[PDB]
Amino acid sequence: TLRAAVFDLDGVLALPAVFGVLGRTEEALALPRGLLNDAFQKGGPEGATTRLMKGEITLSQWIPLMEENCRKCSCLPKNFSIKEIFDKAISARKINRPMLQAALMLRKKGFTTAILTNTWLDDRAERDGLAQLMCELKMHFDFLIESCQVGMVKPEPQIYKFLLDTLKASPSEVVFLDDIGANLKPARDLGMVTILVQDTDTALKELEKVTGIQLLNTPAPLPTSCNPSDMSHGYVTVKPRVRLHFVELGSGPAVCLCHGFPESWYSWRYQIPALAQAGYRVLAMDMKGYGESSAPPEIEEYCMEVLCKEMVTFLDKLGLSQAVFIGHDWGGMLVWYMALFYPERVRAVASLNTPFIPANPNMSPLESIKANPVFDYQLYFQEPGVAEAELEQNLSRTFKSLFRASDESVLSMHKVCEAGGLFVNSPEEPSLSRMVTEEEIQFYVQQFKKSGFRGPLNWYRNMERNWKWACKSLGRKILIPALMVTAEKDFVLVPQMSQHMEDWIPHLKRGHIEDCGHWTQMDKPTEVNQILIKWLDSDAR
Amino acid sequence: TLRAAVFDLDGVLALPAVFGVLGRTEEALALPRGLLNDAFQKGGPEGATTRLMKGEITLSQWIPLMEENCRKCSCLPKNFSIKEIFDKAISARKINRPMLQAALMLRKKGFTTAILTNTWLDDRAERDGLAQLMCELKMHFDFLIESCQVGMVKPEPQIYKFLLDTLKASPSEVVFLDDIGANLKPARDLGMVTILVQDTDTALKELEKVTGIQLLNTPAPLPTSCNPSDMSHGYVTVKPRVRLHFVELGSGPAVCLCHGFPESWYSWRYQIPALAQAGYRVLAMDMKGYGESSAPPEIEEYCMEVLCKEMVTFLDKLGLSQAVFIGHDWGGMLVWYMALFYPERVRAVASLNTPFIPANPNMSPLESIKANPVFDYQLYFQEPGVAEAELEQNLSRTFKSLFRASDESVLSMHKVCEAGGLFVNSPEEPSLSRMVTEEEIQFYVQQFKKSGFRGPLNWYRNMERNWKWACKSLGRKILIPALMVTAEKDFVLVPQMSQHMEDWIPHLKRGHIEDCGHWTQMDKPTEVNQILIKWLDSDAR
Ligand SMILES: OCCSc1ccc(Cl)cn1
Ligand SMILES: OCCSc1ccc(Cl)cn1
Ligand SMILES: OCCSc1ccc(Cl)cn1
Ligand SMILES: OCCSc1ccc(Cl)cn1
Ligand SMILES: OCCSc1ccc(Cl)cn1
Ligand SMILES: OCCSc1ccc(Cl)cn1
Repeated sequence: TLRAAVFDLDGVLALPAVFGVLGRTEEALALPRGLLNDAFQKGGPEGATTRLMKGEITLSQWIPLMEENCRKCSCLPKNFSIKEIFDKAISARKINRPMLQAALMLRKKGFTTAILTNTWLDDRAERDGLAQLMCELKMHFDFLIESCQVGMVKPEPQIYKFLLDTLKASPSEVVFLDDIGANLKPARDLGMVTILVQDTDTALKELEKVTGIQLLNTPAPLPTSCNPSDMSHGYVTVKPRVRLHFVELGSGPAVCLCHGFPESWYSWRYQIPALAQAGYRVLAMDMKGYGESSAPPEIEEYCMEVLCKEMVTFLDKLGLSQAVFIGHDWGGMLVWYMALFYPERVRAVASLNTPFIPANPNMSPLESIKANPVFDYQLYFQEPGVAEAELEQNLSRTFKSLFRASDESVLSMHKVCEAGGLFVNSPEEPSLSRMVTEEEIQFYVQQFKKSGFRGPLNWYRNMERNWKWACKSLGRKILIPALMVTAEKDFVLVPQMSQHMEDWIPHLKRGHIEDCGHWTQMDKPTEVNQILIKWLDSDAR
Repeated sequence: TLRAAVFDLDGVLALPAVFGVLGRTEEALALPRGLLNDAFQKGGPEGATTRLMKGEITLSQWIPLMEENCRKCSCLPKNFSIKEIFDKAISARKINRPMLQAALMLRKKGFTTAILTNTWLDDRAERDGLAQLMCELKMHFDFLIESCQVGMVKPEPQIYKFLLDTLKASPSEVVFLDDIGANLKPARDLGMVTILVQDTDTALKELEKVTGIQLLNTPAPLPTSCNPSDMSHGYVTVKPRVRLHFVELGSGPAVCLCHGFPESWYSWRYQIPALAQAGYRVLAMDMKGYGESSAPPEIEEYCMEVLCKEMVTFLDKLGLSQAVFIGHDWGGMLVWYMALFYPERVRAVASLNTPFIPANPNMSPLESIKANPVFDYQLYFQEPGVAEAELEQNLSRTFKSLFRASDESVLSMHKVCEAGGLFVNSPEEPSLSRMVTEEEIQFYVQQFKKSGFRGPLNWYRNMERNWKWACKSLGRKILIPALMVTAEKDFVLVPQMSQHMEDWIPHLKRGHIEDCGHWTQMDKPTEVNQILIKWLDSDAR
């Protein structure tokens, strides 16, 4: 009975195979068949290629030794370059997405997975491309065994015994996939299940049959998520009693993610790997009042003016002249204010669900809140302690009742005051939404054990303060790159609420997500990622 | 008696003044004198410019209103643009370095300092330039008061009363520097000491005379340092029992700083702001065994193979495909191994003092260590507990005896074993080196209270392990961008030790620091910064 799957890189996890190029070069250049491919394998275990594959020499040291082997094998053309051929071939090689999906599905079903590859130590000026591919691929597997690192090579039988030792599994427990029959033989000869990879589909039909797990024609997979303990955790003191926590991933332009109420940096779990993979440095915050960020008790510590001033200090301390700001719910409001009050520090601005609405100088904000029935819950949140007591009574119940898709809801946010609470017509043991696992609920539960709901609720307790500050920006317009993302089924932050935004943001770009509730990021992660990456690459460098 | 200094931005902290451009434009374009300058001030307190300066409207909203004012003031040329004129003017304006040096000196001598400026809300597509200038300038001052943020403007007398309130000082305690006589008058009229700024030198002679502090012809100042509590602190779990801590500042290509023994991320205090200012994202590590990074007790947890594997995981977890690695002492060795074993993850490599020396396969590493008298202290470090006991006995004594310039030393590193210890011929109360303050010593003391010297010393306790691993790279060459920085007076890591490096690193670049001891970074910070920034901008994007 199988419990581990082993994949080759070239021709299996990455396509087109680099061997396929040696052949294509001969054909395009009308060279004798296998002239280049025979030069590549000259001397066998004694040859330059084995030394390269074992890690004895680097790729740049091997280039002129291959140039010698192709000369002795052959006449060759005028400006023929081994460097150019390999550079083009490596650069053209991309991840074989359906093969990676199968490895992800097998790992999700309890398998130990590994990449076993004959590769080199790459010191070419263009080595980053490959470095990137390996970095992306490797994080999806339990083990990455590289010939040049272990000083062993396929087909030598010691690399297989090394493989079985790292896996801590007997050969009959292991499936091995390879495009080279010769490299497949010692695994077969040892009793491992083997699959010769030509076309991916046939290879996956063989893999499905042999494991008893559906891998082909599977429903669309969710984006890569975050394991909290595997992240880089960052901490910046913005003032004597205030430290802000953030999770950090990737390189490139800085992207600041700002969650809403009652959330976490973890609400961006499906966006963080996606955006880092797209070429951005992601800073997913724990907003003030939340998780590992400080939570002072004073109401005024949570007015937009101070929240924004602290986010500017956060940048100053990290040495960032700008960041793109992306917010959701209360974070979406903060992000529109960063754009209005600190445009020099905001590269671009994006909001999920939260529209930009100018302050009404002729109306009290609590009159304005009363005018919209769905904003009743915000009046229930005013009285210090009332909502803290209900929300803190049973954390698991709080998150399970809140975090539900549009077709699952147990909460109506109108007539909350009259009803006497948010969960008064809600079950004691709500069912688990399709959006979350029990473990994901338990992470929010553990986060909220530290400070609870006082700091988070205080964000709502500065209506008049925020309104007076906001009135200072009434003559301004938002003229920096801006994205507004609406969610069809957000029954509080309705798409219609964003209808007059181009009056204050004339060059505004838009995104819209159908059949999406309030919890945009975990409801429709795939689409959020597509809309954000697309707008980032076009409007935010 | 004075205790606070207030500086204007335009014409004082930043030059050339933007007003100087309105005049230069009229002259270059043969327009009537003051045509543009009068359009800029049309309507006075009622006009477009006051509304801009008060924050009522943004810079992009004001552009067409200024275009209207210049039309009514005047004929104008074919392709005349207010946007182009202001874009060029803002971009040409740079920090007035000697004025900033004077403000830094006054703050160092106990003054409260502040920037008081009539500025706008900048939403131009090119607003980052200005955002950057303000970000750099503001961090050197106690307060930054901007007209557009406070809704007040110079010369209105309320902005001065606002200024005195923020400062919590009576007017006679305040010096105010401004290039505009009209904006200077209300401060004078209130009893504040005032200086009319034309040329900087005269203004600084007036400032010196009035404060009694030397500001002109002062010796060269040290680079900007780091206050630990003002930084962004990052934490990444690289394995179940191992978390690595780092300090993070700036945006741009990632630069990983790796300290030596017995140090801290804080050993890079003079490099961190400098490199961030130069356009880099700095990650200053607490190396394994140090500060807030984990310190497991096992010797083998500190061999180069594991240290390097953990630094690759550090990148994987932060989502960085590459980083430039810069190391000093033991960090310099790690950085050469990152380059040899993981060239795809290293954008470029630089070492301070530590040369790259290939493993000798025909000689035991402890035979090799015995062959060099100055490496005696490394044999003293072998026996578990011996050096921990001496180094942990008095922390303040440990750091004060170690951290000394070449012309101050109390330690000879030969005959340490024979002598029975590192500090046996050293005073109980060493004097404080010119390189460090008492407070800087006390930071290292507090850091080492957590784990002590066991993890740090374990870096030396893997000679044979590191030698066997290193022998795997004997056929390789370092062919990625590489910098070797030698220190004239490092009496252990002598410049001569680097003499054969181009045999293994043919395209190696070099730096050399005269009259520099072992503690390169704090000994010669200005030169380290110059050599690193220069090599980074040329060789590491
Ligand atoms: O539950 C919070 C919805 S987002 C939001 C944003 C702004 C204001 Cl004033 C109120 N609510
Ligand atoms: O599950 C969706 C209803 S819960 C909810 C909470 C807050 C806002 Cl703004 C909207 N909906
Ligand atoms: O007083 C200015 C805040 S107005 C506002 C803006 C956004 C939302 Cl969701 C609710 N209210
Ligand atoms: O004090 C440490 C000097 S740096 C160093 C680097 C490598 C080796 Cl094997 C020994 N010392
Ligand atoms: O103060 C300078 C002598 S202390 C010292 C410590 C380590 C090394 Cl590698 C060199 N010098
Ligand atoms: O065994 C390989 C390490 S050789 C070496 C390299 C650098 C320094 Cl400072 C001392 N020894």
